[PDB]
Amino acid sequence: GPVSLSTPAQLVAPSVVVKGTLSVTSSELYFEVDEEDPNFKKIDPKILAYTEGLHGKWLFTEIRSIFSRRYLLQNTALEIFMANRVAVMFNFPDPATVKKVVNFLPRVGVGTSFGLPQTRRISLASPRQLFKASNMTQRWQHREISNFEYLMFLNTIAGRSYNDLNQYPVFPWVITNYESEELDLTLPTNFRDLSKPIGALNPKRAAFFAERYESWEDDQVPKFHYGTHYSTASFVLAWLLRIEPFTTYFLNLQGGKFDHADRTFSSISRAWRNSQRDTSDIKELIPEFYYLPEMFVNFNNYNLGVMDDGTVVSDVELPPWAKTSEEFVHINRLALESEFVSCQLHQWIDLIFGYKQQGPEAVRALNVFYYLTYEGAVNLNSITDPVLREAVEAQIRSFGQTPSQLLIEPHPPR
Repeated sequence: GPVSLSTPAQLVAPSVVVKGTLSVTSSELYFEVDEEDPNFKKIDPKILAYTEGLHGKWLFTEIRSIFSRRYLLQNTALEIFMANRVAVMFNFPDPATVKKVVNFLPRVGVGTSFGLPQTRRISLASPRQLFKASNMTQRWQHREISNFEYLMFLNTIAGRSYNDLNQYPVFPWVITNYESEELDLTLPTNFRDLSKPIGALNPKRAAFFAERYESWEDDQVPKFHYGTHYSTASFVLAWLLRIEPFTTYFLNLQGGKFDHADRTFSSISRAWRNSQRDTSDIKELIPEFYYLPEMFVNFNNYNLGVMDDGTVVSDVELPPWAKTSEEFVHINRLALESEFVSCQLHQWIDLIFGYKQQGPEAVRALNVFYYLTYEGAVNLNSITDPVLREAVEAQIRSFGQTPSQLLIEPHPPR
C-alpha cells in the first residue's frame, strides 16, 4: 500500500547484516533485502535460510516496544519487540533517520515491563536516562525481580541484544569450582568475587596486566589492561556451537569445517581455567549458561573432532557435581539467585555498566579495555572510503563493544 516513509537500512540478525529497504506505511513496516547488492550475492544460502525478516512484515498493532540501539558503536539502530516476543533489529544511515522512523511507528515507548512512560521520547532516550527513570532497580531490591531478570534488564537498557552477536548480553561467572564432586552453595570459597573483573581474579596474571598498563607509552592509543574483551560475537558462536543455527554460522565463518578440537568449547572446567590463566582470555559468561542446558549437549551427533591428547569432543564435559546439562544449568541458576550473589552483584554491575567502567575508578579496578571498545571511540560516517569503513568496523566487530554506561554513581546493593 501507500508508503509514508522509505529508507535504506540494514537488517541485523544473529545470522547476517544485510542492506535493504525499510518501508513504513500507516499500518505496518516491512523490510526488503537488496538482492542486487554484491555482498549479498556472496552470502551463503544455508545461512540466509535461518535469517528472519529478509522479506518481513510487521504490524503496528503487534508492536510492544521500540528501543534506540547502537550498531558497531554508532547510535543509528533500533530494535523492535513484537507481542509474540519476536524482536527484529535494523541499523540506519544516521541518527536522524532513527528519530524519523520512530515518529512514524506506534507510540509504545520501551514497553510496559520497566515502569517507564510509553512515549516516543522514551524510545529514543539514552541508556542512562532509561536507568534513572525506571523502577526496576527498586523492584529488584524488593525481590519482585530475580537477579537473572535484573541482569537481562540492565543488558536490554544498555543496548545489548540477542539479534546482534557483537553486542550480546553479558552475564558474570558465578561459580569458580568445577572440580569437587559436590558443590557446597554455602562455601564462600566456591564463589567468584563479583567486585573484580576476570582479569583481576588471578593475582599472577593480574600483575602482568598491571605492568602492560604501566609501561604502555601512548602517543595516540590510551593505556589499557586488555586487548581482548569479555563479550564478542566469536565467543557467542563458540559457546553455542552445539546449537543450530549457530553451528552453521560458525562453520560458515570458519571455512566450512570446525575449529581445532583443542580450541573448541569442550569443557566447562577447561573454559574457566583458561579465562583464569591465558593473558588473551578474560571472557565473561552468557545468559544461556543459566537457562539453556541444550548448548552443553552435542545432540546433533556432530564430529567436532579429537583433541591432541586424544580426548573426543561431543557433549561438553560437565563438573562432577553436575551429572546432566539440566542439573548444570539448574545449579548455575541457584548459584546466581543465591544470597552470595545478591549481596555483591552491584559491584559487578559497577564494572560492567557502573561507575567503575571508565576513568580513574576503572584503572583502580583493573577494568580498562582497549579504547576502541567504548562508545564514542570512533565516528564511522567520518570514513568516506568504503573499503576503509569496512576495515575499521571489522576491527570493532573483532575487538568487542563495551556496553553503554548505565550510571556514574555506585550501584546500590540489593
